[PDB]
This record gives sequence, structure tokens and C-alpha cells, in this order.
Amino acid sequence: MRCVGIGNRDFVEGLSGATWVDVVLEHGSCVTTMAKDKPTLDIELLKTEVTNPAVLRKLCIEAKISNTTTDSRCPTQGEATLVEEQDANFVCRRTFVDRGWGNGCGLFGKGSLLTCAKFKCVTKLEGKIVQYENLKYSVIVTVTTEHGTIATITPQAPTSEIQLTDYGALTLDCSPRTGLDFNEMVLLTMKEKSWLVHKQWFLDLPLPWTSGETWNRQDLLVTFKTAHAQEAVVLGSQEGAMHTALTGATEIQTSGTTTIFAGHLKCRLKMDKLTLKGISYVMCTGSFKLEKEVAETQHGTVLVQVKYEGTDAPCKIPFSSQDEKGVTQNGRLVTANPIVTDKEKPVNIEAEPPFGESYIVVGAGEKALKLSWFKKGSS
Amino acid sequence: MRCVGIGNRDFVEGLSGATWVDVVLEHGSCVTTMAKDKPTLDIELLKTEVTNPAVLRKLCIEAKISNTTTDSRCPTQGEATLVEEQDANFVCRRTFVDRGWGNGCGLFGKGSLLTCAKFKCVTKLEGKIVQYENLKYSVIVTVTTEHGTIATITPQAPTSEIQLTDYGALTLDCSPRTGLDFNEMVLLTMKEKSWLVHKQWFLDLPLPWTSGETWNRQDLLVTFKTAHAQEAVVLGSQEGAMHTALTGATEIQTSGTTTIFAGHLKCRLKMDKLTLKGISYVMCTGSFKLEKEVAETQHGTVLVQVKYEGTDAPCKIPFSSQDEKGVTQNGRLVTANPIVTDKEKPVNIEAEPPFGESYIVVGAGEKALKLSWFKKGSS
Amino acid sequence: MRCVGIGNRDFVEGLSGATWVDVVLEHGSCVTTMAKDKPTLDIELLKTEVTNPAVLRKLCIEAKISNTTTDSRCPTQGEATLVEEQDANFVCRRTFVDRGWGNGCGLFGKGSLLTCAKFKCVTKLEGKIVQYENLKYSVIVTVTTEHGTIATITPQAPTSEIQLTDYGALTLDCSPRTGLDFNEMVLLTMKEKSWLVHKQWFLDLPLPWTSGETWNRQDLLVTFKTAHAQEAVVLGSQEGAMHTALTGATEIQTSGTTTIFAGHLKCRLKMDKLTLKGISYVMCTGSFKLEKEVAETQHGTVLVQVKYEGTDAPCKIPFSSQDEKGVTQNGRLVTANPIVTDKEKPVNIEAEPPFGESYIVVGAGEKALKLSWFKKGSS
Ligand SMILES: [Cl-]
Repeated sequence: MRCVGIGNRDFVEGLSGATWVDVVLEHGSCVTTMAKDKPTLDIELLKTEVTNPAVLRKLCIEAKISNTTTDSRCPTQGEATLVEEQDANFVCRRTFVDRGWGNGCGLFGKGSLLTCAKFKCVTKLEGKIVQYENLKYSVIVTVTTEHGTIATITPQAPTSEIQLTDYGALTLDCSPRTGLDFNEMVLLTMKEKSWLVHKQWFLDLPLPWTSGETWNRQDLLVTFKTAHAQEAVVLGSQEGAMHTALTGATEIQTSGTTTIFAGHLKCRLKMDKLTLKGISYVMCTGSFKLEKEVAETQHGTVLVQVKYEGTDAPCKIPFSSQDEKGVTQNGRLVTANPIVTDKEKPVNIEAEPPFGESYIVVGAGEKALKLSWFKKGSS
Repeated sequence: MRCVGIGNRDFVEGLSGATWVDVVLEHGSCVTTMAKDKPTLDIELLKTEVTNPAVLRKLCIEAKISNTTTDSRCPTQGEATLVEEQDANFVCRRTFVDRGWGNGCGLFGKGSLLTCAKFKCVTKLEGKIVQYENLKYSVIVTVTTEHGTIATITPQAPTSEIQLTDYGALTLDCSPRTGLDFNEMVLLTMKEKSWLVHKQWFLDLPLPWTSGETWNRQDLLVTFKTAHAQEAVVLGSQEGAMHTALTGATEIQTSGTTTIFAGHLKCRLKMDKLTLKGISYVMCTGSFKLEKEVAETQHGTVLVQVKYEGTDAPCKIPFSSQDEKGVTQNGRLVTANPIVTDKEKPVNIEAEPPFGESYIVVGAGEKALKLSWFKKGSS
Repeated sequence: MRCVGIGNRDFVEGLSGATWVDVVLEHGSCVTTMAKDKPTLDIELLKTEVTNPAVLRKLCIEAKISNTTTDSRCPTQGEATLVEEQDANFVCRRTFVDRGWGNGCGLFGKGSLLTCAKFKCVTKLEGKIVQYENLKYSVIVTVTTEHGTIATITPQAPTSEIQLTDYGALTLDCSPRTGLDFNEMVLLTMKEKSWLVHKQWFLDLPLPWTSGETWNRQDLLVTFKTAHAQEAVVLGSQEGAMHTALTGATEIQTSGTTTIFAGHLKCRLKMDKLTLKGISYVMCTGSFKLEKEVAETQHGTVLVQVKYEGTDAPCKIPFSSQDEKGVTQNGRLVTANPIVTDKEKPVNIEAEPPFGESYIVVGAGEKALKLSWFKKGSS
């Protein structure tokens, strides 16, 4: 089978009270356990996603101009005028121009002259934000395998109890572990794609915008050139200007209002006072083949997918970091407890390597993998 | 009496060490317990409030103009000038105007001409922000009832120990549970009222402002119109323009610098090694009358106040959510553990319902309440 | 020796499972423990620091102007022009001027005239931001004293296990306790110094800037004055203008990209099922001399350094707060558990006093210290 049991160290049983157990369910891993003559337990992180996010600031990449009107005056005729100077639907430019007999204007000199046009945006991109009323983890408690119940847990209401047969009441109690600062990050949506970019950056892009109907610095796209006895220019469709600008950007698969994420959660189960069964896996001695190259993740860590070539399943996977210097730093491992359930199922490791030149080591003895990695750290 | 005891699952007692107990005190509920021949225990959340918040950005809704001065020139007399063009106490507009014999000006043509006025705001509204040095929970430990001690716990210093007679030392250890992102929300104050609005929104309101003395884009209120051989206009008192704009806004009762909130906290008591008494209430079978209609809360959840019509007190209150689809999602309940202490005391439920059309169910069997609710999610 | 053991209340031992122990390691204090015939344990907070922070917004305090070019026209010659009006490397001002025979210009009147110059900043100051990929605590587990292992723990990956001889596996599990909202605070760097200021403030300083190469509102420094038959002014080096502005600012020692902080952490050790040894120190009766005056800290608390004059070592240090009113508030103490290890080693206390006039009390009976303190709370 498929799921990983709990070690000896991560649950307590009080003479009285109950059995409190720690758990870090991760994106793509299930955790397991049982007591005597009680059926097995399976705890799995169904998925993490955010739905229905606020609209933070709508931006016009590409707009058209309508109903264009001027009024100019001769000299000694004062400033040209137009009611439209009040409506924030028109950009309008007031310049001064030259009138001669060259335009029905008796005298020489320079004549006031203003000119407007309706500004109408046609392609808008959206910057959105995520609060607690948008996050939800879906979480499986399943009791060979069978029926399973689905707890759904949130930032606002992270306590679920659950009535498991053979085991009785069980409260879950969860909190995200390894992720994103939606306090710094906006979700960006241009037509069919969603990127994910640092707020400040987002808020600083040269364009007409609107508080998530009335545009702002419309002029950024619509301009006026040399007036004659005026004409208004404009830059094109922005799709392209951007795509080149969103270049470094974490990309995301989204659908409508839902958006899915690779979630780490971290819970503690509280259930009636029970002697569970710990397991403490034997440390591995086969060697590890790299399956597929070391990728960055979008919750900030670095995934590496190994493949175990020995007769050990199951076992703890010996792993190790050094920095440029060469120093073992004893940490930097997201995937707290990375164990070979069964060969043939390559195994993931999520680690947060240090800045600069990092040396990851997987495996015991010779034939251990030694990856270089590189890190460098801006917006 | 009045207070709710602890279940069997939420405290442990180690052979050695001590007795660690979980607790979620909520706005408007007390939690209770005791051991053998030891007097009872009462833990109550005195109140949550924030005091003395930073001033983030002072905005002028309504200002007056003073000491208004111009200087214009004829043609061939160069640009008009005024020292005041340096002081950011005056808005000043430089235009060009027409001089004839119509104003003591020998020749025809257009003459430079500038004009100023002291800008003096008279009604300011304030946007404030909340950090850790502003939050405080007040919390009661009381040991029929008697004397009680008041722990006061903060974001910065959430550990209080406390010397209880009959029970000995007891450390509390607390953290907010269900609330507000003061990282996204500003406290807004216009004259006598305090609203509570999303930062970005706030920062985007068309008005003169100042970093919490020198105004900025003063012009937003003060304008100049057609100059004559100039005059400066201005929009009125803003109270009203706003009140219509703060429309969706969560309103708040405030007093001076204090501001009070409905707080959820979540602690763990650490006290010397003790066999406490759990209670695990019987699940309710009376039916529930809705007392007062389902209100939104300002910490984001949805309160519903029920009333129990059966001979059961005490008992657990069977409750249940479905989404539009119809699916039981097993969670979404803020008021972790909602129990009938005694009839006649209607009971609250705080739940965080999903987006769209939600079906809450309270009660076991027929005669269970089934509310519809609606949700939709922007700034 | 030097390190402080664990009390009776802060670790549990389950019949089965293991030994979970609470710990708040603080900047400048080590925590200690052991079981029977097992060697002693030392847990010490190596240090907290942030490295390699994003660049949030680069600001030009002081720039120079280059390659300055105009083109003006006579009347009936239309607007002056220059290709450079497109390049955001030049600030350029278009005015109107006067042409007579005073400059080779046949007729009287006012003539269009524009003028540019390359804007080149020469001193830039930087505003930076801190996310999880920048924080790291270094933490010592040492087992008279000996060899010690250094766990390094982060916001993203706060779980380290560690193989201690005599004690076996031990997982640490940590989270900052008392600190800074890098969500509100920017790290500021002008030449050789680093300050630390509230984001909004930072984002609001009058100057050319750039998203962490193209300046913005260059004009803030570079101006044009009365054109002749034009000339461009500029304010000076900003070092000084600022230093007076960064006045209230928390100052910081930094080096390159590293920046060090006084860290509080808060962990829980999880190790195989063990009867540890608690100690519960006797409450002190000597009196306390103030060693060095009560300083503010930059994680927001107030440090006070006492000195114990009695034959008690070791003992708990009786301490107590009142507000202006006079009320004992039972909390406000950061240094959860402040104990006299040995006289001659003055002792720190970190406390978060209330707003207004605060009365701290250290010591039992007469000869107890009673400090006044003052608090007041903006940006
Ligand atoms: Cl003229």
C-alpha cells in the first residue's frame, strides 16, 4: 500500500485526558496510525485552494477613444471651454495654438484651445487579494482502505471534530505551515492566465486603473500631439508589453474563482485517551537515483525527486545540506520526515536551501547524491 | 449557574511534568473545570480591545482659503511671480491671460499671470493602524463564584502565570484565533464615528492628505477658474460625500483611543501535574427556535442565536452545513463546542459559511432548523 | 555555571508516545535540563538574523544633470520640439517665452520653447523588505559543558531533528515570539547606515524613485526657472536633509546583506518517552539594585537590568506592573521566567509596559525597586 505511519515521538498519552498527536500533512502525502485491535487510520490532505478573492485594483491595458470634440478661440477670446472638463470619462488637453487668417481669425497671435475624447477601456487586467475568507484546506480522515470523511478547514475556523467509528470523537486542529504571504502577493489575471506577483510591483505598473465607472491617469495611454489651426495618439494592446514584463513571475493554474495550491498543513488530533502505535523507520542504505531534476516551488522551497534502489522499504531517508563554505546546517528540510514506503514510488523532498551555492546530499555512505543548487533573493 | 466545563479530550496529564489543557475562550463565553476536592475553576475572556493606534494618514475633507494674492504681467514682461510659490501652504495657479487697453496695458497680447492662496484645512479625517503594541486581551481566572484574578495578555507577551490557591502556579498561554487582519484594515475616524476599511481603498480616496504642517494635492479641493484682466473655487464640506461612500463599511463603537472588539482567544494552561475532571455532554434532542435573525460578524463569521426547547441541559448542540450543491462540509464552525448550559439562555453559534448559497442546519431529527444564507466576496 | 533549568509545569511525559517539553529561548539566555544518569542538556539561541532582502524601492537623494539641450520657436512657428521628450532619461520643461528683435525674431509675441537634460542620480538610498526566505534562527543544542550541535531554523522550515547521544532522536519545533512586523517595516539603507522605518512613511518621501534604468518624478530635484530669449535648478545632496528626518528611527547594526536581531524564539522538543527533571526556583528575597537604566528595545519591549544582592541563587524574581491608575496588571512580562542563576551576573527583564505612566516593581517586600516609565504610540 501507500500511507506513512507516525513515529514514537509525536503523540502523547496522558494517564487522564487524552491522546494528542502531532501531524504535518503535506501536499501529496498521507499519514497513518492505529492502536490494538482497532482498525487503521489514514489522514490525508485533500487539497488547498483559494476561492472568490477581492478585486484590489483593476487596470486598463488597452482602451479606445470616442466622441472626440474640441473648442478653440482666437486671441482676445479667452480660454476655450467644454462641459466635458468635468466628466472623468474624457481625457482632455488644453494647449495654446496659433491663429492667423489661416483659419478665419482676423488678428495674429496665439489662441486658447481645448480638446476631449471619451476614454473607454476594452481590455482590463485584475490584481486580486487573498484573506482568510478565501482560504480552505480539504482534509480526509479515512479509517486496503475504505469509506473516508472530509473535513474542510480554514484560517478562520481551523477546529473540526469528527465522529470516527471504532475510535470515537476526534478533533482536528490545523494550521498552514509552508506557504505564501498573501499579505505581499497579489493574484494577477490577464485574459486566460493567472500570475502571482509582489503587491508593490503590481501597484506600480504604468497604466490607467480603478479601485476594484472611472479610470485614472487615463492619459498614460492617450495623448495629444501638435494641435493644428488637435489630435490624440495612443499606444497599442498591452498583452505583449506585459507578457515580457511578467517574465520572472510565478505562473498559476486557476479556474474561474477557484485557484489551487500545493498546501502544507500542520495539525494535532485530540482523541479519547488511547495507546496508539508508533513506528520508527530504519535509516536507509540503498542509494538514490535522481528521478527528475531539482525544481523550485511556488511556496518557496526546492523539490527534489529521488528514487531508492535498495531492499529496505520502509526506511528514513538520510539527507544533508551544506552552504558555500561547506558547513552542515542541520535543518532546511521542509519535508519533515521523508521515508521510503516502497521502492518504485519515487519520493519527494522539499527543502529550503540557503542563499548562494548550496550542496544537498541525499543518501548514506558512498553513492549518495550530491546536488549543487543556486539561490539569490529579490522582488 | 453559567459556565461550561472541559471535555475529555482537551487536556493531558503526564506521569511526570504536568497538566496541559487546551482552551478556546470566546467573546461572551466562560470555560470551567476542577479536580477532586479542589474548588471549581472559571476562565473567562474579559475583553478585547485596541488602544492608542498609530496615525497612518490624515486627510482633509474640508478646508478654507486665506490671504489670496496675485501678480500678473503684460506681454514682454515675462512670467508673473510670487515668493509664495515656495511655501506649501498656498495653492497657486499660473495661467496666461489677455491684456488690452482693457486693464492698463499698452499693447495687445497674452500676459503671464500667477495667483495664490493659503490653504487651511478645517475638518480632517484620520486613518489609523493597529500593531502589537496596541492589542490587549483581558482575561479572568476565577476559582456560586468568588474572587477572580485578571490576566492581561497581548500579542507581544502572551504568557501569564498566576498564583491560584488550592491549585498552585498556573501559566496561561494565549493567542487570538478568529479575527481581523489589521495588516489589511485601517481604522477610520470622521468626527464622532469610527469605521473600519480596507487599507488600499482608504489610501485611494481623492483628497488632500499628510503623513500622520503640510497638505498634499491640496488642489483636489481648491481650483482656479477663468482669470480676468483670477478666482479660485472649492467643493464643500465632505461629511456627506463620504457617509454615502463609507456605505458597505463595518461600523465600530470607539471611545477616545480605546476601541473594543468581540475577541476570540485560544490558550493552553500549564499547571502542576493534576487529574482534572472532563465532562462530555450528551448530544441534544429538543429542537431549536431561532431567537434573533442570522447576523454577520465583524470578525468575518456568521452568528446565529438559537433557543433550546427540551429537558436536556446540558447537551452538545448538533449542527451542520451544506453548500449550494448540498454537500455536508464538516467544519465551518467557529464556536468550537456549542452546548446548552441551561434552557432560557439562548445560545450563540458562530459559523463561517461558504461562498454562495449555504444551508445551515441546527438540531437532530425533524424539527431541526434549516437556514439559507448568502455569501459574495470583495473589498 | 551559567544556564537555567526547566520548571515542573512545562513538559509532559505520556504513558506512551513521548516527552514534549515547552521552551522559550530568548536573545541572551540558555535553557537547561536532564533525566536520571543522563548527561545534562543545554539549549541556546545562537542568533537571529535576516539575510539577502528584496529591494523594494530605490530612491535618488542626489543626482546630476547632463547634456542639456533646448529648442525654442518664434510666434507662428508652433511648438518647439525634441526627440528627447520620449526618453525617460531627461527631465524637460515646455514653457512659452517672449521673442522680440531681442533675439533674432522679426515679430513681437510669445514663442513656444522646450528644454531638456539627462537626469543621472549619483547617491541612491534603498528601502528593502523581509520575507520568510530571509529569516533564520541559529540554535544550539549542547549535551562544565562540551560539544554542541547547531540547528538552524526558519519561518519556512521550523522543524529540526537532531541526534543526541545518551538522549536519542530529538525534534525541535520553533516559532518566533516577540518581534517585528516586517509586513509594516522596511529596512532602510543610506550609505553606511541602516535604519528601520514604517513602510508607509518610507513610501511617501518626496523624491525621484524606481521599482527595485528609469527614475520617477525626477523633477522633485530638478527644476526650471524663468526662461530667457531656459535654466534648470536643483536642490543639494540629501544625506543631511534625511538624517534630520530619520530622527525618531530605530537604528540597526548591519553588514552587507546580513542583519542581526535580538531574537525571541519559542519551541517544543519532542523526544523519546522520558522522565525529565523539573526545578521550581525559590522566590527571591534579596533586594535588587538597578544596574543600567531602563532602555527601550527594538522588538518593542522595555529592558531593565537588575542586580541581586542576596544569598539565594537560584531564585524566581518577583516582579510587578501597575498602570497610571495604579492597577496591578498580571502580565506585560516578556521574559517569561526571570531567575537569579548566580549573583554577580546581572539579570535582564524584558517587559511590555502599558501606554501612559507605568509603574514597574521588582522585588519582594520593602527595598523593592519601583520604576516609573512613559509610553505614547505613533508612526
Ligand atoms: Cl500675440
